Amino acid sequence: GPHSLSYFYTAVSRPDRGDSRFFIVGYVDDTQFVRFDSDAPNAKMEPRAQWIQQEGQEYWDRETQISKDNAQINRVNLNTLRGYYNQSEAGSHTLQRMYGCYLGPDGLLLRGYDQDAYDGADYIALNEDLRSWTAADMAAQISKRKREAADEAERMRSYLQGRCVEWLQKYLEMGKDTLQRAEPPKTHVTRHPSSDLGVTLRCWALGFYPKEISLSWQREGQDQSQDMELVETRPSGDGTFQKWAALVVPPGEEQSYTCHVQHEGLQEPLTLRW
Amino acid sequence: ARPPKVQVYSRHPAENGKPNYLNCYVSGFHPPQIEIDLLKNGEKMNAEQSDLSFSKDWSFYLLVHTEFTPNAVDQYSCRVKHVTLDKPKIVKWDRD
Amino acid sequence: TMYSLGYIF
Repeated sequence: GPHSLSYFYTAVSRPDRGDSRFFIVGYVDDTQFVRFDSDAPNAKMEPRAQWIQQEGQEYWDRETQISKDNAQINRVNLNTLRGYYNQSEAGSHTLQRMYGCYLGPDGLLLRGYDQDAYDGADYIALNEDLRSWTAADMAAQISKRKREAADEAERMRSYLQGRCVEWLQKYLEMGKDTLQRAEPPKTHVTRHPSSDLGVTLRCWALGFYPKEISLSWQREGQDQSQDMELVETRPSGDGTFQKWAALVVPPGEEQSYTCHVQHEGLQEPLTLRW
Repeated sequence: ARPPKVQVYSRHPAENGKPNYLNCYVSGFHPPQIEIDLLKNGEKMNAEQSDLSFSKDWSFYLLVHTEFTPNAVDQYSCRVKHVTLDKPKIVKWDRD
Repeated sequence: TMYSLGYIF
């Protein structure tokens, strides 16, 4: 799939203290490369990838500044929205934003995006053409009118089309060894026989870099996905992922089943049996 | 309001007496306030927690992890407290 | 690098 640079903002109101807490994480594809946390003492934007550590104080001074400004503005956004919903000061609330650019095949923007959510409900999205907003309710209509009066949809469109893509291309270069190399899954089958219930065959894939993978089980030249248990792809915590698929088969039939693995880091689709 | 799904697993396949990493992957939850305990033999361990991030559906995920050396006696598990759960979710760890 | 311009609620 095409490369992506994405930023994820979370604000939480803290009414015990009458203040807020603010997080950002930056991603290129499935690699976190920066964070910020407004509760950190002398809070700054910190690298979370080796290949970004090299950036000078000039880079960190700008991101840290944006982060602090956003921590301040996002405090009052939470107050604003609480007013729009005529809500108590009792409760905690969350305001999320995400935005980013995909890198098209002719080195231009392919699909830029930008969206917000109050208490996990869609509030506003920038439209596909990036020249207009869609608002989910009466409160969101207030925010949308202000953004329209401020011509902010063209500011986002210029950013997504300009800086976002450009810095995606720079990051992809800086981290090409990790970011552009596909690690194929290390795979095996495990067998767990039971009292009197059938044998469980588990097909493991571990240490693959791009998150996207397909596991399936087949018997004699027919798919079996129908009754197979498939866990959600999970981080290994070293930047790779893992996944397994399991099914129960009659005692003695274990070699009648093959696991099929599809991942973009393999030369050919792969076939496993216990 | 959305409940977390919880997965508990090692980074590499477990060999006894071999240094490894114990993961508790907690996902799909809203709101973000959550308690995630890696327990050894019932007692909380000092487990490092990943930065708060979220998926395209707005749901939050976190990876809690810590070094560990598997063996035949230690029982490990992951405990999760969330407003969406009436009593804590515990998932036992088991080379699966 | 991040967006630095207005995002009004």
